[PDB]
Amino acid sequence: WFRDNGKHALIVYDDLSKQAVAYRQLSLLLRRPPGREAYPGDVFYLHSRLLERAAKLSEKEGSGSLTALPVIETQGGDVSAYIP
Amino acid sequence: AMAQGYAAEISARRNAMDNASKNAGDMINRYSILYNRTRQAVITNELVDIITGA
Amino acid sequence: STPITGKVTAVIGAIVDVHFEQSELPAILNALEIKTPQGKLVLEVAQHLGENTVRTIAMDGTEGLVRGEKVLDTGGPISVPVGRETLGRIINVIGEPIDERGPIKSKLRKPIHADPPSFAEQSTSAEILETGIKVVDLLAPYARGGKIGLFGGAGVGKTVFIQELINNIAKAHGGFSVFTGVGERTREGNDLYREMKETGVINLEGESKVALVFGQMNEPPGARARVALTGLTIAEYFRDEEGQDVLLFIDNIFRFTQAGSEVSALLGRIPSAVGYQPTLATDMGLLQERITTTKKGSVTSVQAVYVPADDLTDPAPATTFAHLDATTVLSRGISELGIYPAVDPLDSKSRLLDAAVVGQEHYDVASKVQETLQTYKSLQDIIAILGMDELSEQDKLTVERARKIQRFLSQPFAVAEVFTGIPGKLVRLKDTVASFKAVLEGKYDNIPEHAFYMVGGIEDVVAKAEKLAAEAN
Amino acid sequence: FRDEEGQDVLLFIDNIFRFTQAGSEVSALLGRIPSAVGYQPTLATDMGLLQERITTTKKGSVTSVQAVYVPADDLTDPAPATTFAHLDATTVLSRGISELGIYPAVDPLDSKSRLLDA
Amino acid sequence: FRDEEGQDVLLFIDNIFRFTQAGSEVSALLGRIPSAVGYQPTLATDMGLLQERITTTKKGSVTSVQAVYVPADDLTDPAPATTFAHLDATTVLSRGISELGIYPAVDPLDSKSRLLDA
Repeated sequence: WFRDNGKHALIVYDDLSKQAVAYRQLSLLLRRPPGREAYPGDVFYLHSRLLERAAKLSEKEGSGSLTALPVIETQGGDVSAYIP
Repeated sequence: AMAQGYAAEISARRNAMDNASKNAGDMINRYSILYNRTRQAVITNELVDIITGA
Repeated sequence: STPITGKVTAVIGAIVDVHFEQSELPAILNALEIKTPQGKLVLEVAQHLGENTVRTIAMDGTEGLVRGEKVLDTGGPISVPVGRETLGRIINVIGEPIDERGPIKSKLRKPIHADPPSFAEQSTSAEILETGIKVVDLLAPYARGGKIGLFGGAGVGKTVFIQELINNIAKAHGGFSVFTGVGERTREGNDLYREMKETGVINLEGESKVALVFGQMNEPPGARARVALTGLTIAEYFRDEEGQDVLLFIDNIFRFTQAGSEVSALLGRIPSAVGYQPTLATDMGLLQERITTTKKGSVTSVQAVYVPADDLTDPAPATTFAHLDATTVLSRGISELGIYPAVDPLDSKSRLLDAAVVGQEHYDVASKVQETLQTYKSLQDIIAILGMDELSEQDKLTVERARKIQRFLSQPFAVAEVFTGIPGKLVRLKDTVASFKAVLEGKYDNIPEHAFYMVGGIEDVVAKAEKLAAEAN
Repeated sequence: FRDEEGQDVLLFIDNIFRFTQAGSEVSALLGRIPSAVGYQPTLATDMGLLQERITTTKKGSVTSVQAVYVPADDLTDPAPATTFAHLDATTVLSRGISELGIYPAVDPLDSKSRLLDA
Repeated sequence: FRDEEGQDVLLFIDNIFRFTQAGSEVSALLGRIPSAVGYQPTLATDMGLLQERITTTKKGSVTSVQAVYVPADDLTDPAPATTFAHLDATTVLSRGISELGIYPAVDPLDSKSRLLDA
């Protein structure tokens, strides 16, 4: 709303890892095939569609902006895990 | 001269062993992390396979 | 009114399927009841399968069941008898006294399935709760309404810590703790009940300070996943209607998670990560969100946590880690050789240990104590090799001071009175910080190290030094 | 452009792994038994159909700089493992070289190509 | 031969693991839920029947020497591990000492027998 109204907004997605966990729970409660670490394949699509909605707009739209600050809790200090 | 060389060599050996100790500790930490990840991944693998069995 | 009745169609393991009539199906999580010769088999509704059939999970052994047996709906969830009468009685998941000391005379009867207090009712201030144990309320203080995780083991005085906490909370503010023996071994349970009677916490003729709810390990799955909810309901009633700072003890939260995963497999849900239920986080949050501080009172939970395969990365330990605040890693014979509490202060940590909560001076003294202990531990190797000579004058001073601090961490227990001989003392946290900072400043070096051993307040250190001098010359 | 115009085309993509990922996305709801680590059964067939149309094609020629994402830095993942066979010149870009600070982070011990003959 | 003739026979089976492998081979198509790591749920009972049909009776003696193939030289695989309970003198052969040159390749430590006593 702010981004398209010409203003600038900060949004912080705290613990999107628990977001992925909740989506995994919803998917396996829907009898969906598990994937890597049983995460359903659309875990990438979820975060993708979620994050790409935050970018700087050009001058013709109104030059609004939306800045996203996701929070991911790596477990074991490793950035080579699927969700990270 | 030989006594001084003996003492210096022993001191250098002690320092090298301490260095090897800390390097081995770092290696232990990294490989413990890797082993835990491997066991979790494999057990997820048999569980998902047996789920697909249904 | 007309009772709601139905017929059993299938019992598959612990899972029981019951067919009801039109417009008679209850909501899920409701309690069902059948008349068996042994007693009351109660069924918690889990899913509606259509065609007026519900899928329920048995809280007790389902043996000798016949299709077409009559069932009755209670009307709501499993309701446990709740009140001050529960203190001193052994109660189960279904709310039946297994203490065979007569029925429970509680006037109220609350369901075990409730909602956590709303966001507005949640307390907006992080509060401190005095523990009585000097090392605990100094280096890893407990959160008023926290989720303390006991990382102990065997032969470490895990129980005696529990009774000391119960006695200290009963004396300090209002404490009427509730012990929840999820997956009780029924031998440790009997020993614990005998210890309750001996320690005086449970007073058969008098008043008791703790209600012992536990489902034994031989019970069917689901009862082990609901005993915690029963105990939590008891504690919440004691908090929301009396304004006390109630405690709650969990035998093993890992056992609760294992039971929850076990229940999901029986229903037919796909295990998510490691044979674990897909609703692990949801169940953990549901259990751990009602255990919180409110405007009226507070409830603090002390749960014992088992780490599978000594793996900190296992999903259930991490899910429990989501709700811990502070932790207490009882030393496996490290500090038990000597200091009776044996809490391993260099491993037990706390999130509230900040100047904004405990005060600047408390943070300062705790930080100095922990760094002195760390330096002393680091020098212990060369102390073992050569001794005391290789250390510099400041190194020797720090080593001796840290040894004094380590001895002074000990505190006599009011529940260990019958054990050896020592009068336990409820050392206040202010007295604790004052005593530890006085030792820190370095004006008590001439007092011997053993004058801090089995000693509470610092004036007791002085008195013990005086009696040592008197018996010396 | 290769056929009607008879020119040397220079096809570029950004990520071919997303194609197989979307195939796996639609496979689950399409109603097929899941394959290894939750991939579509028609991984090799569809990926080969996609990557065989891209070819030198006697009337003309093409160069195609493919680009692949390895899931969780796993070179044994079914999609990268399958797309290995349909490439002559490869570049792995190992992470360890990246934390060593050598940029580009290509691993010289796994780059490998057919044209490297005397 | 053992019963009617009252003779001491030498039953020489090879690769008894193949029987359980063939059982797991048709287990899935029979309509049985697979067991751990993809074996038939009934391997223990059928193989126990087969092995206890191999025994020395009071009518005659049978001396059975059968080789057990361990999949991917793993001794914890369900089939060889469950066979271990049926064999008196287990003689496990180890790869390592085989590439070390000792082609008899009988592991001096792991290979154990019940008959070894004073």
